[PDB]
Amino acid sequence: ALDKSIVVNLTSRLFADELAALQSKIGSVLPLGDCHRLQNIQALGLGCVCSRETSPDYIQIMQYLSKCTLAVLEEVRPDSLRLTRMDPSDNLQIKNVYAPFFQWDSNTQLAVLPPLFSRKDSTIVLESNGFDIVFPMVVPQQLGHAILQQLLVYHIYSKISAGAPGDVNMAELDLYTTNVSFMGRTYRLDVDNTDLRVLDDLSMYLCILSALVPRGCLRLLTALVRHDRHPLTEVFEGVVPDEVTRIDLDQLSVPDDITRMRVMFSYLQSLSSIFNLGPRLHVYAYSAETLAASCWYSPR
Amino acid sequence: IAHGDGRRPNKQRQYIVMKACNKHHIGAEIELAAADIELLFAEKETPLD
Amino acid sequence: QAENAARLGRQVLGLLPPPTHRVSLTRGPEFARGVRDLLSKYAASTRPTVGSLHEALRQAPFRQPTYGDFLVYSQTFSPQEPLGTFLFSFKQEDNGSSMDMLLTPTSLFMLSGMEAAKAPQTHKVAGVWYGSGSGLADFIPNLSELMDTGEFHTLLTPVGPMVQSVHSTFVTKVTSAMKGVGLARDEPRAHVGLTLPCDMLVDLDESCPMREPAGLNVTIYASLVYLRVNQRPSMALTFFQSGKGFAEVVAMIKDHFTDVIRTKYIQLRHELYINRLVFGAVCTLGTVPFDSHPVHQSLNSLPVLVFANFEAACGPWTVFL
Repeated sequence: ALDKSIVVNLTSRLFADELAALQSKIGSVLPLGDCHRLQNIQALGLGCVCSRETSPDYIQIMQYLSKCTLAVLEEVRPDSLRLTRMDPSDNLQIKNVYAPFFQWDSNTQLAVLPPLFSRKDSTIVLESNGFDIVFPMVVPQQLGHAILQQLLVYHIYSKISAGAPGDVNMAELDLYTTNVSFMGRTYRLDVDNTDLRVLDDLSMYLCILSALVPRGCLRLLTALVRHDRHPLTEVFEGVVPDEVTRIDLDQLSVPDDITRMRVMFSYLQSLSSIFNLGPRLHVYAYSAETLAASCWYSPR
Repeated sequence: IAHGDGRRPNKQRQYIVMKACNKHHIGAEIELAAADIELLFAEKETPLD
Repeated sequence: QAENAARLGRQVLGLLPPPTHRVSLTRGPEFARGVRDLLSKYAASTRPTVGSLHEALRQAPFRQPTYGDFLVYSQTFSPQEPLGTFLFSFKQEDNGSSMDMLLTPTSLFMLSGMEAAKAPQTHKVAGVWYGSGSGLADFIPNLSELMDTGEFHTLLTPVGPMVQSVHSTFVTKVTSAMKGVGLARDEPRAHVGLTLPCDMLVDLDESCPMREPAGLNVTIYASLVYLRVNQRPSMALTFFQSGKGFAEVVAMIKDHFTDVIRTKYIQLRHELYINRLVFGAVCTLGTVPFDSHPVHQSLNSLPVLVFANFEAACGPWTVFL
C-alpha cells in the first residue's frame, strides 16, 4: 500500500567525469537528514556536519548518526539522484562499494560507522555544485567494534612522542596497531603519516576519565554499609588495585567532590551510547562475484 | 531441474550472445598497353586499319 | 494441462505484495475508494453473518519474515529433529564455498564440558544425539583457547527457529527463519513455533501475589557464562523469559548467577589475567506474545516447551559483568 522514494534535485548538471565515480556505486547506504522526497543536496552527505574548514569529529557525527535516516541509491540520472527509503525492519539490497575494501559474509552483524580515513577513499567532491558528499563507513560490527580499537590506541601514543620522545618506540607501535587481525586474514590500513584528528575527542575523554575513575570508586566503596549491601561487593576488593585504596579525602574537600561525581557519570552516558547505538543491521545472503550485501534495517 | 535434495537450487537463467562480422577483398589486373588504345580513335584511312 | 497452470495464475497473482497506491488526477476524487485496510470499525447488525463480515476479514496485515538457507554436514546437525529447535551460526573462517556449521542448544551443552547435575535432564538425551563430546571438538582446535580470551560470545549470530530440513547422506539443507513467523512445510498454513528444553529455560516472571502489569511483549533472552570447572575452561548456557525491560533483567540475572561469580573470583587473589575478566553476554532473541501458554511436550524422556506465535528478532552480544 505504502510508497517510498527520495528524489534529490540539483541546481545544475554534472560533469561526465563525476558520473563514472557515481556509477562506481549504484546501491549503497546514504544517511539523510530528511524523511521527505524532494530535497536539496545539503543533507545527504555528512557535509551537514563534517567539512574541511570545520574541525572534523567523531562524536558529533555519532550523535547525528542514530538520529539520522538511511536511504539507498537506485539510479544516477544526469540531473537528479533517485533513492529508496530505508524503512524500519525492511529488507532491501546493497552493493558493497566502499573503500578501503573489506570482505563481507552472510550472517555478520553490521554497524554503520563514520569515516575517519583519508579523503579520497571516502568522499566524492561534486565539483559542479561545490558541495561535498561524504559516504559513511560500512564495516561489519565485529570489525567496526575492533577497527576503532587499535586506532584509538595509536592516537594516544602519538601525543606521547610529540611531548616526550624516549618513551614509545615507533616500530612497536606501527606493527601492532595498523595491522588488524580478523577471520585469519589481515588488513593493513592507512596510518596517516601525512602530517588522527577525527579521534582526539575520545582520547580527550578517556584519559580524563581514567584518572577520575579509580579515584571515584573509593568514595563509592565506603558509603554503602547496610545489610542490603550486595553480597558480590565483598569479593571485588580483590579486583581493585592496592594503590587505589590508599587515598585520603584530604586533598579534595566536599565542594570539590561534587564537581567530580556530578560530572563522572556524565562522561559515561555520553560515552556508553556512542559505542552501542550504531544504526545497525544484519546480512543474510552474500556472493562475492556479484557483491550483493543484504540488509535488514534494525532501528537503533 | 527442480530436484528435492540438499543441493542449492538455482533460479532462472539467461544468456546474451553477441556476434561480429568480417570484411574481405579481391584485386584483379588488366593488360592494356597504350599502343593498343592509340589506334582506338583513328579509323577509315585504309581498309587495313 | 493448462488447467494445472490456471491454478498457478490464481495463487501467484493473488499472493503478491500490495502495490504502491497511486492515482493520476484526471480520475478525480476516487483515490480514497481504494483505501480499505486503513478502516477498522466495520458494520455490526442484528444477526451478522459470514456474508456480512467477509469484507471485514478480506483485509489482512502484510507479514512475512525472511529465511536463511544453509548447507550443513550430517555430523554437526543431527538427523533427528523436533523441527522447532533453536540455532546458531558458528563463525571462524570461510573455508568452503557454501560450507556452514550450525549449533543446536542441545549440541552446545556437549561442546561445553560442564557438570552433569547442573543440567540433569538433557545430558542423558544429548549423549545419544552425539558422541562423547569430541566428534564436534575435532572441528575447532581452539575450543580451549576461545574460552581463554573471551571470543566465543563474539562469534555467534543467533537465527531463531527452524522451518524445514531435507536430509541426505552427508549434506543437510536447513531452511531456517529470522524476523518472525515461519510458515510450516509438512503442514500447510501452520506456523512453526519455537521450542526450548525445560532444563535450559529459567523463568524470571513467576511470583506469588504479594503486583505487575501486562503489555504486549515478553522477550526471550540468551545468556552465556564463562565458568571454569576442574581447573579447565568451559562455558555455561541458560535462557530467560521476562517482559520487564532491559534495565531490570541485567540487575536480575546477576542474582541468578551469584555463586558462579562467587566461585571463580576467589581464585584471582593470587593471579590476574586481563583476558579472564570478561564474564558473560546477553543477546535478545525476539519477542513472545503476552499470556501465551508454553505447552509442555515429551520426546524420547525429554520435556520440551513450545511457544506459539513466536517472532524472531536478533540482537548484539552486549557484555555484562
